[PDB]
Amino acid sequence: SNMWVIGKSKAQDAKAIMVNGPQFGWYAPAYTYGIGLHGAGYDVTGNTPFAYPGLVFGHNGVISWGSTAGFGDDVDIFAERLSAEKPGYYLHNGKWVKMLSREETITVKNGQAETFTVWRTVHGNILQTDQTTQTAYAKSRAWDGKEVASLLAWTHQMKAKNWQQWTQQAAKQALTINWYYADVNGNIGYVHTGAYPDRQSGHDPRLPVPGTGKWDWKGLLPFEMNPKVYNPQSGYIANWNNSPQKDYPASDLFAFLWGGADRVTEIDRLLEQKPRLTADQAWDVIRQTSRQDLNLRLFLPTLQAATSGLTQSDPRRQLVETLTRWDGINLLNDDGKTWQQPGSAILNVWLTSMLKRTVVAAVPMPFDKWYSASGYETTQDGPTGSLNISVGAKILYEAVQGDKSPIPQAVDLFAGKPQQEVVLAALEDTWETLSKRYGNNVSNWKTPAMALTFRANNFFGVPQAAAEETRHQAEYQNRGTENDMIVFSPTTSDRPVLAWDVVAPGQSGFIAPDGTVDKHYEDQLKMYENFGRKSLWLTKQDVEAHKESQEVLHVQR
Amino acid sequence: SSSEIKIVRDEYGMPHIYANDTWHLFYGYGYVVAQDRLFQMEMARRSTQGTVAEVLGKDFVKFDKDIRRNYWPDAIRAQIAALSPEDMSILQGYADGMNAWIDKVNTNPETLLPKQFNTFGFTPKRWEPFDVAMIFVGTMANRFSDSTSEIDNLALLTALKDKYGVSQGMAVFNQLKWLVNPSAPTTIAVQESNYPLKFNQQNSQT
Ligand SMILES: [Ca+2]
Repeated sequence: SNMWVIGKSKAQDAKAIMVNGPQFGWYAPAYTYGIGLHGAGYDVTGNTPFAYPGLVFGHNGVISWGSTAGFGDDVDIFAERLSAEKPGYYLHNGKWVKMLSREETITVKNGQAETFTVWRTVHGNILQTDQTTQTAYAKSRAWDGKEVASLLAWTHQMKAKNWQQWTQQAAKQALTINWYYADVNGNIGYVHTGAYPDRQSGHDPRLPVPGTGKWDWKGLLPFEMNPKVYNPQSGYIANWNNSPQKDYPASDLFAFLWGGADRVTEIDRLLEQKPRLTADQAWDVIRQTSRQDLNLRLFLPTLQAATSGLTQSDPRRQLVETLTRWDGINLLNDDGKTWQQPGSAILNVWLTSMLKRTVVAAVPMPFDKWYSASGYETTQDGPTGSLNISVGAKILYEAVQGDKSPIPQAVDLFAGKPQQEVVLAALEDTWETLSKRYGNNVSNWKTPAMALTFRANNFFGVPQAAAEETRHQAEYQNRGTENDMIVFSPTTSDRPVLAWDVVAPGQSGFIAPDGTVDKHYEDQLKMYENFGRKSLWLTKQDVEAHKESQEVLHVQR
Repeated sequence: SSSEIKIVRDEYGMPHIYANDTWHLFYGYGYVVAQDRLFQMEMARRSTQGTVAEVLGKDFVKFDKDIRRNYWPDAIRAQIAALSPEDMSILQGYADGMNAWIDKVNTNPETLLPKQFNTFGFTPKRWEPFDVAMIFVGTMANRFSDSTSEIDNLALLTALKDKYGVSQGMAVFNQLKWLVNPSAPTTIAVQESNYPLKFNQQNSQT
């Protein structure tokens, strides 16, 4: 998910501009739901995932808000000490405590029902147990017991009218989420929200801790520790799931890292390129970043260095010269299925070979498979989510940086060989693989483009539409599932706010029993493809002026 | 009027709700959600609570068990029982509004029941506050704020220790899964601030 917020000193023809692209995957019907609320203290417009009571994306005429997943480490695993005799108990602070337990029956259509038991300790639900070691693992969340309060914080914050009121609700949101703020006066802010544990000294948060008592968390850190900034010196706030702040530790996921190679740099370069940006240029960052290869920037200098002393007719060098002429933007050919330049295919093959010779080789099986993906891995339907720089590639980037990387290279990943030799060998592998399938004339290589599928199954793999309701888009775009823009104090209108969004395929997913599709089932689908957007209305006048229908209810509680 | 809820849809079909108190407001919201997205909402309700195999069969039994393993329903119900009457109104207004449209649907299915329901062979059931809360828990807290691989981490660490010996095994673990990396690009510039805490990275708990 990404987000850029542009304040007073960077905005052109407005005081503030917020552009948000939450990345949830692509679905039919649409992952988010558009809704305007007017009354009881509320006056809001926007769209939100699964029609939650609180709107994750929108504004209330004075302030606007948006989110990106935070990825802090707020979950730790407690290794609980069991006993072969006295089962259902666990040692905690010198006594044998009984576990909570509940029985569940799974009813099955056209099958027999299944029943099992769920166990819970003071630390959380038991994930797995090791009867050989008499150890059971409990997953402990810092937000446990605060699920409902987090939902309500996301609702109540829609009433805030400034930073002070908004942060009071951000302090109650307990999930690891980045929250963003903009207002009619051109102020902008950011908070990495959530509840984080106050761990005991010497607790390494990447690995399990004994659950017998001495490693128990001390409590939760205060809100004053949550990374946060208001009206930053830079003029803007940008995030693509990168690190909130210097020295802040990331999730403990082995596949997740915040290193020197990070895709947020792709947004930064574009916002730093121009002294000020208009709304139309802020919106245009969606289209550039959507199409940008993420590895080019990272490994082009290494490729250039290693092929610098090669002759004109060495094929390894001609592969690097093709890359050097490319800006990394992928565009479709006229056929709707191949890319105009072969760059991503070359990087993909090179990177898979480089990882197999370096990172993969230093790690024992079967953990070596965690570091082999190049990050281009997809299928015919296309990527299920965003494109990112793979873990293996982030670790390889540190390695090619030499003593300029802050990470001590305890093992030499190049195993005694000069880097340039390993780079050239991988480049030979790349030439062999690609020339075999396409031939030797690089200029007519037509390599396959990634496409995009709006799936009929939701993110859990469960149907939420029939299989024919699947929609296909020829061009894969590394962008939000929805995109929404809010512009405060436009010099070009009399309105204090202007906002736009796009919710594809459409706002309705209704299909009548006779198969008649709602009028708003798919009227946003081509707009999404073309990087278009529709206006969001807030004031009564604007709602009345654009009304297509009205329904009045009289109800009493 | 206090009993009135006005629903205006725009040219893209986006609903605006006009009401004078909380319960009426979110009743309106739930009612248009039931109009627009009933089947999606019912399948998300089954997904977040692990009741998919009841309408879809044996392929979803492991899925259902995994979902129920990953939360504790009584803890959610206790949080709902401690809300104040104004906060409770959000949740129950929303469920009541859904229910009002579901009642009309199950009464006039020939024209109002979403095709999907006939295709998959089952009909919509009524909602309670607990269901609304579980949509958010299931799709927001569980998808984006429940990540850990600490057990796998340990199995990697153990394997590195066997290959490179105890001290160096650890140093290779820190090369692959570092705790922090000072060169990472950050949303907040260093000039403004940095995180104050420092952590152990030697697995000192063993
Ligand atoms: Ca952890």
